[PDB]
Amino acid sequence: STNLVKNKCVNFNFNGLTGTGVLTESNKKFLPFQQFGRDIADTTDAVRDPQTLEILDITPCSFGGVSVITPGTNTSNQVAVLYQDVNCTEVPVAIH
Amino acid sequence: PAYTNSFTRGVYYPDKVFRSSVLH
Amino acid sequence: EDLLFNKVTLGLTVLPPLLT
Amino acid sequence: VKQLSSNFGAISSVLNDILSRLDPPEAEVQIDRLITGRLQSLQTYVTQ
Ligand SMILES: *[C@@H]1O[C@H](CO)[C@@H](O)[C@H](O)[C@H]1NC(C)=O
Ligand SMILES: *[C@@H]1O[C@H](CO)[C@@H](O)[C@H](O)[C@H]1NC(C)=O
Repeated sequence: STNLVKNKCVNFNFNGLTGTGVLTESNKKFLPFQQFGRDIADTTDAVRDPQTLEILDITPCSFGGVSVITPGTNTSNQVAVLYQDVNCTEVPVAIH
Repeated sequence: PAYTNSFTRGVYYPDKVFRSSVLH
Repeated sequence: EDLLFNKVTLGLTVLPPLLT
Repeated sequence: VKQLSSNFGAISSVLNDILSRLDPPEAEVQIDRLITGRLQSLQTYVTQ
């Protein structure tokens, strides 16, 4: 299957992995016989594709909590919405 | 039979996993 | 304060403090 | 997080194996026990 990197979060299976992360270009030094790397807590952060020495980072898809600002019911009925802790170029692609 | 002591030779990469600047 | 600030070296989220 | 990785009594730790790679009903039983364990871990963290 063709490889789409950084286009969007995409669940995947390179060789025997759960995946479910967005992919990005990495520059970490990496030994030849090695296959993938776990940063901390045995969580896999970087993997290497068989088609090249190209290594790929893995980042979880963004999530957060939505909060509502309000000046009180009796005064007015406007509100404001704050999507916490997230770069917001994906706000229209929020399911909840 | 001319016994000898192996000081610090006999270690090998247990897995093809990449780990950087950590103690495991 | 500068010296004190350098000496101290350090589904989950971390909220930011309200006063910088 | 370490507690997340452990299996708490089951054939496997990760959910998807128990789900797809066994029949639905007794997979549900294994799921039930694994859920009880993870809930206990969250309990102790909050109380501390
Ligand atoms: C609306 O409610 C706030 C407190 O809930 C109160 O201080 C204010 O006086 C109210 N507005 C009016 C017009 O009474
Ligand atoms: C957020 O995403 C946009 C995508 O166009 C990117 O340009 C920007 O650098 C990202 N981060 C910031 C600083 O907003």
